[PDB]
Amino acid sequence: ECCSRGDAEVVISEWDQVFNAAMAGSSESAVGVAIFDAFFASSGVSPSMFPGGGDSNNPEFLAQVSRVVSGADIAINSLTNRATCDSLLSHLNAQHRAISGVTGAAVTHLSQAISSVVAQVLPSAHIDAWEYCMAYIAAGIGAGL
Amino acid sequence: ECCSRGDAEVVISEWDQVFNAAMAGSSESAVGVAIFDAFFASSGVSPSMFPGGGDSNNPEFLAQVSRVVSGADIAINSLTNRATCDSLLSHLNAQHRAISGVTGAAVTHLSQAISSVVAQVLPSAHIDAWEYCMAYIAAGIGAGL
Amino acid sequence: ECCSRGDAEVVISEWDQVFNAAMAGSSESAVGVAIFDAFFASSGVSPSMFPGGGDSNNPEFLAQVSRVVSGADIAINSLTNRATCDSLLSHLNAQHRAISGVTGAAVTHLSQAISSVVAQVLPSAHIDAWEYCMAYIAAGIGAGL
Amino acid sequence: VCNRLEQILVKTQWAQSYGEAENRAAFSRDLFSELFNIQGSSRALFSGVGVDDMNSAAFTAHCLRVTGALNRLISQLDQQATINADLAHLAGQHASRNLDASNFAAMGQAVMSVVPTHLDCFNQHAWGECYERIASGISG
Amino acid sequence: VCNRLEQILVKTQWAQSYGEAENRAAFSRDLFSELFNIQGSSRALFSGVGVDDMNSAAFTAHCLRVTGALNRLISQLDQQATINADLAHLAGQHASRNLDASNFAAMGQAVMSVVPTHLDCFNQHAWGECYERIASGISG
Amino acid sequence: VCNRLEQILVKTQWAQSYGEAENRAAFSRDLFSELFNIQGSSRALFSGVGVDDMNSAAFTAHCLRVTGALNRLISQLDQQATINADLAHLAGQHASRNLDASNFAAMGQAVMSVVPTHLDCFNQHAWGECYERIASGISG
Amino acid sequence: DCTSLNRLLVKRQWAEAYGEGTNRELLGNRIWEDLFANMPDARGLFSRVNGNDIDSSEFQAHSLRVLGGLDMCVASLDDVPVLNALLARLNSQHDSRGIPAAGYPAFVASAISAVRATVGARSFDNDAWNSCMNQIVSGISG
Amino acid sequence: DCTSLNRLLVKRQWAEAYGEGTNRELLGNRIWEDLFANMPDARGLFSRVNGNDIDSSEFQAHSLRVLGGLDMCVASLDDVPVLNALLARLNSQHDSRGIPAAGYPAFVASAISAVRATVGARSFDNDAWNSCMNQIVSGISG
Amino acid sequence: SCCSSEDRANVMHNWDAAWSAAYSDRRVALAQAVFASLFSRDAAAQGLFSGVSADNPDSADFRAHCVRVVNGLDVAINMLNDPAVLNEQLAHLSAQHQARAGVAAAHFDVMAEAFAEVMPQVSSCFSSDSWNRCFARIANGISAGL
Amino acid sequence: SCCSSEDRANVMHNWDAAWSAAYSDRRVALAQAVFASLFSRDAAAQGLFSGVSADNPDSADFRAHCVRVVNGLDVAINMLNDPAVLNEQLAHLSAQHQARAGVAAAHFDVMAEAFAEVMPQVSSCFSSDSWNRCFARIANGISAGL
Ligand code: HEM
Ligand code: HEM
Ligand code: HEM
Ligand code: HEM
Ligand code: HEM
Ligand code: HEM
Ligand code: HEM
Ligand code: HEM
Ligand code: HEM
Ligand code: HEM
Repeated sequence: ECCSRGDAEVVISEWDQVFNAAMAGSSESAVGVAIFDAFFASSGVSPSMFPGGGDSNNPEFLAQVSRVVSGADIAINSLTNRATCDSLLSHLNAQHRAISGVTGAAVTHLSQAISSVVAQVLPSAHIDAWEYCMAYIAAGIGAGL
Repeated sequence: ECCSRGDAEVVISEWDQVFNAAMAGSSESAVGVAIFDAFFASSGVSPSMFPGGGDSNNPEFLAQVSRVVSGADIAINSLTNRATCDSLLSHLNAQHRAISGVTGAAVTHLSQAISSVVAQVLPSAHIDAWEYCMAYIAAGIGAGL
Repeated sequence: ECCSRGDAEVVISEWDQVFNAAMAGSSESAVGVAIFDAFFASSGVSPSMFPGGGDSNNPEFLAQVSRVVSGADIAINSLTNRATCDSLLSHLNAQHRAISGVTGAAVTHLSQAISSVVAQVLPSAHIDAWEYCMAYIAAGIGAGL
Repeated sequence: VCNRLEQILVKTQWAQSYGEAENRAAFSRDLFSELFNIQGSSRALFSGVGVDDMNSAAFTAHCLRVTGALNRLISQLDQQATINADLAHLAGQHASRNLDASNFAAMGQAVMSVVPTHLDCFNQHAWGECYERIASGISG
Repeated sequence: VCNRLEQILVKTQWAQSYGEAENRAAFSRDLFSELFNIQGSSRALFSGVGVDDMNSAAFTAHCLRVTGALNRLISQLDQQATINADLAHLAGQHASRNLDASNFAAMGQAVMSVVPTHLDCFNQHAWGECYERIASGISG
Repeated sequence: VCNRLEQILVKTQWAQSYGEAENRAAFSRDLFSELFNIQGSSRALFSGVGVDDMNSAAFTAHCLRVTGALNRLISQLDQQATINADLAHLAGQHASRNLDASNFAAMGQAVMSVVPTHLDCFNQHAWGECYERIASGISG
Repeated sequence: DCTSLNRLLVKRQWAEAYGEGTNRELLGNRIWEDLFANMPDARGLFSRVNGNDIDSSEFQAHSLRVLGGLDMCVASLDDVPVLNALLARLNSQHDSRGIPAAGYPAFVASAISAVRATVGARSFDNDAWNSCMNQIVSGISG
Repeated sequence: DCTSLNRLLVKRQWAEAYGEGTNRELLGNRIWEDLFANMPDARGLFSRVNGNDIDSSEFQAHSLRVLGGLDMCVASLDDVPVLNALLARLNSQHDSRGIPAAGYPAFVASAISAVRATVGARSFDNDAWNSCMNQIVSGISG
Repeated sequence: SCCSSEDRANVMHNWDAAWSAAYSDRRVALAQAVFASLFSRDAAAQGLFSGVSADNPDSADFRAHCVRVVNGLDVAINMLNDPAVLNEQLAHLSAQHQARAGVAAAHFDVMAEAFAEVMPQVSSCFSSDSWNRCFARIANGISAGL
Repeated sequence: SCCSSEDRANVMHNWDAAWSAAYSDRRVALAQAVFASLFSRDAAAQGLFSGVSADNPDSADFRAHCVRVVNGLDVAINMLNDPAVLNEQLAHLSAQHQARAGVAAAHFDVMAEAFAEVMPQVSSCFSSDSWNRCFARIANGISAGL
């Protein structure tokens, strides 16, 4: 139920839709910063906490953004296979456990930011399934945080 | 690996083969007692422990045999779906935990008895896959016994 | 007519048959020398005319044999496409024109040797089509010789 | 009740539906689905086996034991002494749970609303006669 | 090394193989499969991520992060400042593990033995040039 | 260079691509297509065989002799004395044409950019090792 | 000898073997063409149902009839009492014919042979078939 | 006799013949059902691997093993030295059994027969097969 | 009255089900039921089977006789597509009943309606018409000259 | 540890390629390489094969032994789908090694990693896991009771 085979399939579809054969491999950054900006707004978190403390034009923060969108992509594209997704998420979990300043309440903020931006870019976005799944991913990463 | 999708498929096949459209629904008993006799021999267990204490011609023991072959069938036919198989097995586990005289070392004896008899009746029997799976089923039932 | 689409197809088939997925890439030599021996016999030509003058166990003559069977294979596998086959043959022609000791009457001898050996190895050999085509190939190589 | 001949029809038709069926887990789950839809008062009667979610491994495990039991009985319909014993075993496995006569009567409606759909032929009576034979055995 | 144009071929061809591919988990696992088969000495170098069983959820999780990283880099090939930073991040994530130059050189052989099979066209050089660009970045 | 085992992989994979292939004329022409696209300086190096038009019977004739030679060598990889001789023959057939070491190095890139696409499996190294073995033989 | 489990395997395989409609003829001839081969001197016992022209209606009926009886025995293998009675009748139906002792052994070899070709030698249990095929003949020939 | 070209044809056909997995059993039985027919007196030599129940695991292993050896010889036909050594071992593995002289001839007939049915008599070169099958037996029986 | 092609196929189906080539236990249930009525509607008929423990249906001696009949009918039902052969069989089966002092044509009508009563209870969606059309085709052959 | 169905199929494929049923020249290259390491990582082991010109790998006497092994493994690998039979074979192969003073269980582990090193060099896209899973299944049977 909670983010089932179909939900995931659509998510992975619409996600690979925002990153189709024309967009992906060009501006994951434009999408990425958009994510963060939306993140900072909701989470309230201090941008002065990531590489280069935000600054959309900071070589470090960019690389940082890239690595975030990537992680998200790795997890999303694996929602169909539960077993391995849990692993992927736990790994992420561990990485954040080791970062003083990551609250479970925020992980979901960042997770909801992805969904929201996806919808902005992809109007078709099944905002119901996305949250259903991004909820799952937000649980694995911020598990216990 | 240990009793994988394919193994199970073949098992469930060959089992539904011993119980095809001609045999099943007639002499699960003939097969059933055969199982027990082979059980008693290996396990050494006392037949004077089941309903009617063996006695192949005991109305009680028969019903008993039937219920055993049935359980085995329920579990076998569910090897493809792990999640629900574990449940089925745990239930069996519980039932045996509540029976002073069931050793894990014996559960496998009974489990290996099924495989063996299957092979006798169905010469084709993939005795490698059967043991691979009957091992799994023998673990769930005699878990902790 | 003279070695038509079908003939060629069968030739190329039966040839790729003598050199299937088991034989080819192992003993083109065994076949090759067999060719020559059969050649020398019919043509009467002096084996003491090729690299290492025959001597089935001569590193030079072997390489030589290989290069002959190869040429034959290149031409055969191109009988379906006339245009390019003519080219391939003319090239061969030129190469032999520059070798004092190659008579058109012999070229066909070598060509008929291939067919014959093919039949020995591949009993199925359509000895009618083979000669029909090997005739064509023998004309291009020994053209004017 | 379930005579020598009415046992035939049934046994063959159960094989034809339950046997031929794709994945029993669905067939099994489908069965209880009806039982609930024709008698909601019972859905909670399985508060143990995780009925809250019928697609659960927990619940499906239960449905199988039943369609499994339902199966280990039909094949024993000809064996009076044997099936009587088995039925006794079962009837008593239902002692604890407060079951009225409407539940079993509902069960039969569930079983007989599922089975026919999977067949080309299905004998109304013959089935009821035997479900009775079984139902009784599992209660009194 | 990986110039403006050699970056094109590569980016498109990675999309054509890794992108078009069926289930990355297989493509990813397949990659490490080679790395081991062309340099067994490394198979144990991943004793952490449950290499004992490559079909494990544990191990597959790892392969994905790599084909994932491998992906988050190729798309950044045009962004000098950005990819340099990322590469720095990665190179340092490999500091702990004792990696020689044969490992990376093996990795490239692994990556370039997998990719071509999934394409109709594949530029040998252009790829090596860029794998280099990446390999270096992730070590020195 | 091209050891007993690396010869296996290669021989089988050449059969799997060149052998299984549809019409060698295309496979052959395709090969030289790359050689030119990865080293245009060579396209004119075949001014004799009518390179002006690669679809010509004239040019295709040439590509075949090469993929043909390339074939008559791989099968002889196990025969040291034999292939050495053949290679000698070839190397000397290339004496006249002014060939540098970048040409052969380009040839290998051409051969190894074509082959993998036609396979499910392709060993990077093993191939290079053997192309080397051949390349050397045909020059020095 | 013919253990219960054998009877199981024998009942099953014979089911598969015993075709449907005229497919039984397929099996039928199979066992006959064999019997009449290894033992040509046996075709004479069927001069009435025309053992000479195996493909004729006479013998085809006959052939089919035989498989019929042989199917009862198999189907009855579980219930010894009825089987005895079945074998008794059969026995009295061969009591007249001057059937050679070495006839039944041959027939059994041909049958067990036919069934095998029919169900495929997928690990054909010769011991089970023979052990049981013999239990049958015993009551008929004796 | 077994000319190089024969070895070629023999290697090739045997390749095609020598099936894969349990298909070899197909061929296996083929040569056995024959041998044990024309020469029933030969089934006794295999009382250990259960020559009586050809379809049993014992004999099936055995059967398969035989095809194994027979595949080495064929595969080794080009290299005489290794072949000799291969035949030597085989020979010492039959040195004990009281195998009748007229056994190998029979076996060879059954094999050459099996392969033929298997690869189809598409102009089957009996001379090549016999000429070579004999070169083999020679080292084993003698 | 003509047991057509669509009829035999249809009957062979009815008889395909409700039948077990593996176990005789069912063949007997069917037979017994057939005899049940047969006698029940012709006490006098039961006498013809004194040669079998008819007095005790549930007796080996008898159930054995059931198998023979049930088998004989099944053997004929399967020839239903190969007329030429069937004739030989019915001819045969016929002579066997002639060899039985008593059993006369009429009797096959009681036996006819006997099966006609039991079948619908053993085979699902049984098609009476086709069975009546073909059961005759067969019975007529056995009762012929009887 | 269980050599599954998908495993044997996968292994039979690996071994399908890198194999020639026509010429033994390759079977030998494979074998030799296997032995190469085997001894290279257990000089003492090489002694067990004094009965074969091990001292001279490139010798008929030896290459002949290679064929036997390479063949024996191929014979077992093909039974991998028919367990019952395989057992008989491994059982057999087993007794043959017992008949060899020396060779003990351990040795099969060196032989294990020996193949594990050579295969990836002979068969393309070789799947180690499946080979390790099944190579055991086989080896265990031969080294059993040894
Ligand atoms: C939706 C859930 C999230 C995703 C997809 C995600 C994923 C990632 C990934 C893949 C990395 C790079 C791994 C590495 O460091 O090697 C990372 C690092 C990091 N994340 Fe997250 N993250 C999430 C939520 C958050 C939140 C809510 C915070 C806290 C405000 C946060 C702060 C950081 C920081 C500070 C780093 C380390 C930057 C560095 O490399 O120095 N993350 N995250
Ligand atoms: C392969 C594993 C086994 C299977 C398939 C199995 C399954 C079952 C099933 C389905 C029942 C009936 C459930 C019920 O009581 O309501 C049962 C009951 C029972 N089992 Fe097992 N069992 C296994 C092994 C064993 C062993 C090894 C023993 C001990 C020697 C044993 C002894 C019993 C006894 C005594 C009962 C209760 C009989 C009664 O109803 O009074 N079981 N088992
Ligand atoms: C059926 C027609 C023939 C085929 C397939 C054929 C093909 C070839 C090929 C492909 C080569 C190697 C090209 C090279 O030298 O670079 C060659 C060379 C040669 N051929 Fe032929 N040939 C044929 C007939 C003959 C005949 C009848 C003779 C004369 C008796 C002959 C004697 C030679 C000699 C002496 C060489 C040069 C050997 C060397 O490399 O020094 N060929 N031929
Ligand atoms: C005649 C049809 C029925 C059959 C064959 C049947 C079968 C079964 C079986 C085999 C079990 C599991 C026992 C075990 O292995 O521990 C079970 C349990 C149970 N049955 Fe039935 N049953 C029938 C009728 C009913 C009816 C009519 C109801 C009520 C609507 C009912 C209520 C229950 C309940 C509540 C349990 C206990 C499961 C739990 O909550 O733990 N059953 N039944
Ligand atoms: C240029 C290609 C490579 C890329 C893009 C890459 C990618 C990665 C990534 C993304 C991780 C996981 C880091 C994390 O999120 O915590 C990782 C870990 C690791 N990598 Fe690499 N890598 C490369 C080269 C190599 C090579 C050549 C080797 C050795 C053969 C290697 C050895 C390792 C090991 C041992 C780990 C640690 C995993 C563990 O055991 O916990 N990597 N790599
Ligand atoms: C290792 C791979 C190579 C093989 C197997 C090969 C094969 C051949 C063969 C068989 C011929 C025809 C000879 C004849 O039959 O007369 C040929 C000719 C020729 N090859 Fe190569 N060759 C190789 C490398 C190269 C390279 C690297 C180049 C340059 C880019 C080159 C340049 C030429 C030229 C220019 C000719 C003469 C054709 C003409 O213009 O008339 N080859 N080669
Ligand atoms: C166990 C195997 C056998 C079975 C099931 C069997 C059964 C039968 C059956 C069903 C009949 C027809 C009885 C009737 O309606 O009167 C029959 C007749 C006959 N059987 Fe057998 N039989 C078997 C083996 C043999 C053997 C071993 C022989 C001799 C080679 C043999 C020779 C005959 C002959 C001569 C007849 C009479 C032909 C006629 O109808 O005129 N039977 N058998
Ligand atoms: C050229 C054809 C033949 C080949 C390739 C061959 C090869 C073999 C092989 C591979 C073995 C197993 C050796 C071992 O592992 O100990 C064997 C055993 C045996 N062979 Fe042959 N054989 C051939 C012909 C024959 C003939 C002509 C006979 C006699 C009719 C025969 C009778 C036996 C016997 C009796 C055994 C021993 C059975 C046992 O394992 O107990 N073989 N043969
Ligand atoms: C059309 C349906 C019938 C078929 C196919 C059939 C079948 C058979 C067969 C196969 C036998 C055993 C042959 C033997 O060993 O002699 C038999 C015996 C016999 N039948 Fe029929 N029969 C049919 C109808 C009838 C009817 C209508 C009657 C009279 C009421 C009858 C009277 C008998 C008697 C008296 C015996 C001998 C009893 C004994 O001594 O065992 N049959 N029949
Ligand atoms: C699992 C892999 C192996 C297989 C399938 C295999 C195969 C064979 C075969 C088929 C033979 C020839 C049978 C005969 O004629 O006696 C043989 C002989 C032999 N094997 Fe193995 N073997 C294996 C592993 C080993 C190991 C691990 C050792 C010890 C290091 C070993 C020691 C020997 C020895 C000493 C001989 C006899 C040498 C001679 O005198 O010719 N084998 N093996």
